[PDB]
Amino acid sequence: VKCKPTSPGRRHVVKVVNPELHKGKPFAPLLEKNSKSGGRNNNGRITTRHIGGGHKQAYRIVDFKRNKDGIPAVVERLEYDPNRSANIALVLYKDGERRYILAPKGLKAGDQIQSGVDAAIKPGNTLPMRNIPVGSTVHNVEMKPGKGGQLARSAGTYVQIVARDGAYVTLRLRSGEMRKVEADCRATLGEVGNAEHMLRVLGKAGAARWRGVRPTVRGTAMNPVDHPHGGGEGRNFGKHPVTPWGVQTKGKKTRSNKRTDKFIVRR
Amino acid sequence: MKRTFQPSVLKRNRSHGFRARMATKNGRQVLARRRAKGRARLTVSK
RNA sequence: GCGGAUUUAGCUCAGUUGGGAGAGCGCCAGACUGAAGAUCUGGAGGUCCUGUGUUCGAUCCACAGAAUUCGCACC
RNA sequence: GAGGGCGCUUACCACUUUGUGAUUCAUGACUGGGGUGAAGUCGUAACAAGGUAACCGUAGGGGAACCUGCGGUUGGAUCA
RNA sequence: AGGACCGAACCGACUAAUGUUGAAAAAUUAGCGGAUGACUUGUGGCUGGGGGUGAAAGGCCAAUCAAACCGGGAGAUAGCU
RNA sequence: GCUCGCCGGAAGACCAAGGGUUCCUGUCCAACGUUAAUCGGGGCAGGGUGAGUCGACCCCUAAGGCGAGGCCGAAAGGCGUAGUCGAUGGGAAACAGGUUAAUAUUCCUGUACUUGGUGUUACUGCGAAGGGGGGACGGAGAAGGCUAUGUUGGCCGGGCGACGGUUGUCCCGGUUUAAGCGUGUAGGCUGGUUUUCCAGGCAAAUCCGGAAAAUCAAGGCUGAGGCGUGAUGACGAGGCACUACGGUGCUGAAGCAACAAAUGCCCUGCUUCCAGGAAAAGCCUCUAAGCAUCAGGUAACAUCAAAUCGUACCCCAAACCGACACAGGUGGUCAGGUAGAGAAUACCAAGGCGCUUGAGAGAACUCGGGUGAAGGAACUAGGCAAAAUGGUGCCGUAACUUCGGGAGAAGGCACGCUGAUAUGUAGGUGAGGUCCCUCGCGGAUGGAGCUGAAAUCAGUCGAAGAUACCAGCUGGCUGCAACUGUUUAUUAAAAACACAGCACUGUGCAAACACGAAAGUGGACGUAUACGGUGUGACGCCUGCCCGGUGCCGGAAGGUUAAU
RNA sequence: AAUUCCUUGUCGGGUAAGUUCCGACCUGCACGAAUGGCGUAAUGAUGGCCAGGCUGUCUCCACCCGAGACUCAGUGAAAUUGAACUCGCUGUGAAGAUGCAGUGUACCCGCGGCAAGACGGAAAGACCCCGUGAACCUUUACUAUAGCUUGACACUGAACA
RNA sequence: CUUUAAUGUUUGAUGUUCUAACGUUGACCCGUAAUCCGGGUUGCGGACAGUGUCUGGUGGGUAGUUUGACUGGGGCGGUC
Repeated sequence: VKCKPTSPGRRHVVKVVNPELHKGKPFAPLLEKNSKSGGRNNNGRITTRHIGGGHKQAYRIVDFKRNKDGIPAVVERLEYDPNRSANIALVLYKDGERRYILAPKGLKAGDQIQSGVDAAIKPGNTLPMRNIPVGSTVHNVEMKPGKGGQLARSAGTYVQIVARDGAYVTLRLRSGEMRKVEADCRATLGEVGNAEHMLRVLGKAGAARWRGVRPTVRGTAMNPVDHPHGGGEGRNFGKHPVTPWGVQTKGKKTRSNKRTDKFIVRR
Repeated sequence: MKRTFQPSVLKRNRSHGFRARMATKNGRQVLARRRAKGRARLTVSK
């Protein structure tokens, strides 16, 4: 958060330094194309996801796939997403259609947003990687070939193309540089939108986490009726694991469909 | 705390309901032992 | 009280079939140093608790006593 | 009729304190800094290669006696 | 702007004071805040037994539940006067 | 009568928890009112609560019931598409007068309207199961007007008003203007009108999204209400009788403008901040088929249908509940009043109505306190109790930097009632009179009628004036949870600790978890910077160090010796 | 600090008196790196005595409007039970004299004082064991079922190297 | 007749892969103004999955029990 435009916190004349002082990206109304998520954990019956607090979920931005590549478009405005920290834009497709696309740091003018098979190369709707050049930035990447993108945010997550890797089977990311997903999956570009919303804490608490969920706060500590410890007296002080399932290192997988992970350096 | 006895209609559908006292077999023996064999009445149908 | 340990070389304690009394180390000489230590080869250093018994031979065990010492017995 | 004597009005203003701080004395109740080096002891890297150096800002192991690894300007022996 | 400092009935729960031989398994009088939300607030259908939601309590949960308001096992075991 | 009370966030209003018809009166005492007992919904004889518009069918649904065929299933039963239920989401949709004990959007009495058949004239190309406008929100607000309603007097009814005073400058009483039509104003939204074409919109498309020209700028959709229309429509001071003494019978004044604020109207205006305020519809139009000299719809006015209830007592709360008209709870609802920071408090007019145990007596029997000579906590587990101190402003105040804050620190103080500037200052207000203009809900000049600080010079009455109800110990110390706290209602009232960052950890992904027997519903409309482990202990530094044992697991050089 | 192993350790300054208003030579068992440590923001649902207030907090409350309760009228129910005409240290011990008599000799009644006097009441005493014993929570004892976990035969084939 | 080779003729296994199993919780096509859901071109990994017991500790995540007696009442120290 050395970056710009940064919005740095306040001089201490109120209890709050954070939250994020980003003028110029909330907006109203919730435009015509919108939806919501509903009830509480409600799994049928005795829910395993602890603490809940499930009021105000509430609404989400509706556009998944975004597979309209070839038809050119332009940038109307950009917003924010309280479900992902995501920098999303509202995009008018010159054919006659309005849509919501995931964006980098300030992509406006309203620029030249287009894709198409070898025909184009710009920051472009969704776009196949075996038809464009090699960099750090890629973004959308169908989590497998036609299913849907992997990353619904521009939170910072660089996936990194390799050129000709074992015949198109590419990328280089964080926890498994042997994804071997073929370059027949779709890009868009690129991974830093608002790092400012995530790289720094918004509050201790904040609206982000107490108006419609409760996070986690305990497991081990108090009332021995749930976890493997213990007697009383404030004491704790034993061996008490996360049983029957584990904690501090072991792994969990052995067999799956696709299963592509191979070498695994871990640590 | 807000103790206790009160009358109402809409709360009868999971507990106090005459068609459910025939729908459930658990109610159905009671219903006959209380009037059809039990020499009696209920009539409180309102 | 009972049951254990301990009284084996200046230091630290190893060791006992139950027949020899030990080395890490300190001294002594030997020479290398004017000297001394290191390091060095040689040599030495003993209340092996006392008493009685078993025994071929008791430092050792068994038994009686003495004494340091510890855990528990006490509330 | 007029003041000044008074008798009201009120202040400059002595006492007085809401306060708490300058700085000067001994009563200096866990100490550690810079040395003489009346025999100090453990150690001993540097003033020639102080007999398989390392000076300089110094960051670090932590008996430092600061080892030790760059960058020089030869106040460090040559035919390395 | 800020779960601001200091504000009403919509909040609970500090010691007392006339609460114990009850107005009462809980609430009180001159007093007193958290001041817009780590608020509580109400029609009803999803938590129906050894429970099931966790500001995480052995307190709850009919008011006294470490399994009770069930009566069908069962007029049980019975070292029991 | 006569003097005063309780509820004062009223037991004012209409009615929703269904308990149900036990209100008025005509008359009454067990089956009851821990007193009388006339009253208490007691309890008895009558009767009753008039709804096309109130709200719920409807067309309608977010959550959630059920559900074809089914994946399944011991017998049970589980989960679900199309459908179909479905409000506490939405849409059209009662007012001034009068009249019965009541009970009243009803009743009457007129105004005149909403859904759908029908008729006589008139106009016109219509349509859907599909398209698009939005149909739709959340509260703090900001800004202008309307004045609700009050006080005043011109003006009108009464008269000079029982003590002392009062006969034109007093002192009382009404102070109403209904409709729907008519038009448009306050802020606001939007430059007007045609023509030609697409990489678009479930097949289409006069409607929507994007494009490409033409011709013009003054164009379009209302809105509280002022204002007015109605209305020789009435209400009513009073006048004259009659009575079943309730009233109704006959008749009747007056009838203007100012001044100041809403709890409400405009404002799904317009602003400001983000947890991110839910769908079928009315509102407004596009076509598909198929009609197609046919049919449909919109309009003047003529009519009929207006689809079983409920409407009675009753509430910020005695026929609910508590169960003794119970010091539990606890409402959407008209907001009654002046000075008030206030739903902070002794005072109110009313509506029910003063609430069916009170006479005398005046030992000690602490449900208590006050002013004490002395002294000032010399008491003690509890300066406990009784407080007191509680404004703007100032004659001016200390440690401490997180330079906010520690600062209504602290200290003590003029305070009543009024001359004079000022037959009220200033400031707020804008009648008329006079002029202009675009023609009309228009502006310029101007000072009528209300109102009301804040001080300066001067007074002097105190034992007392913020003469009264609201409402505070400077401290200064110990251990810094560092965010207010209300979070373990049940010993503690926090001296509990819920923050929240992160190295590491479980998932390269049909992800971790499986609750339900078949779910893939949390997480997901989502990627290892998403969500979870175990925690973290403001902030900011700082985590030195040291691997014996013992964990955490990983592995294979290699033996203990297995289902294979 | 809940180590103060040793004892209320101190030097003694301040002080009607320092078992401390602290006013820096320690006597350190069983101190700390996330069960953490050098520290602190303004807030008190504020824990513990310490100034000056105001004083009746001691010892000293003897006066009071006064609730009422004994009194006078309506009404009078049980938290359930030892006959009473129940001697005020009494003595003697199935180790307790309102009843084994040495004494004093208390008229009948206020249920008005009602101060020790059903050891009493609110009730299977909490200290609690004979318990062939309700289950009631744990831990590098004991484990077990559900599970965690991989390798294994069942099952799903050999063509080549 | 073998320590052993080349081949025939009898035959087991592990690597090495392709792949009508299979799973489609991936698309396109498709019954269909369709969230369940029918079925194929295709795409994907792949004999993987699924669990039935056998071997293994791993934890106090159901349930269970309180296993003598000796008591100048208990815990230790002694005995039938």
